[PDB]
Amino acid sequence: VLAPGASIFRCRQCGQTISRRDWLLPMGGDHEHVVFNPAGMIFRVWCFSLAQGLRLIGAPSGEFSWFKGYDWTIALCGQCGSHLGWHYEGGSQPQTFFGLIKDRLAEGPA
Ligand SMILES: O=C1CC[C@H](N2C(=O)c3ccccc3C2=O)C(=O)N1
Ligand SMILES: N[C@@H](CC(=O)O)C(=O)O
Ligand SMILES: [Zn+2]
Repeated sequence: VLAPGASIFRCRQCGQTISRRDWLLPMGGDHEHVVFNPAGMIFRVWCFSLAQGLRLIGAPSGEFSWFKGYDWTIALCGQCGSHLGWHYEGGSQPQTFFGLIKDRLAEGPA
């Protein structure tokens, strides 16, 4: 389409470019996964094949992973440090992907 407005995802706090709607990834048949951590926090996680602009912190862990076969690392906004989600690795088809917290991103034109 011409002049799309639902094209890219930026960090909600600072505007860093993070991902693209084209890169949404339907893990287990859905790009959206509603999940909770051990602290009881609920996240609406959108899975993306690719992302940029993040800083991945520490070494991977399999503990409490929401995605069978994958280990996670915390993904912060590389610009402002906002916690945007997790990077997943060590699994199969795909080996890696990103799970980003939908309400911590702003969607907009390319
Ligand atoms: O797949 C994941 C990513 C990490 C996530 N997670 C959290 O968000 C968290 C907060 C506090 C203590 C421990 C955890 C943890 O494993 C979680 O529970 N599963
Ligand atoms: N979508 C932008 C690229 C960006 O802002 O990251 C452009 O077409 O110039
Ligand atoms: Zn940011």
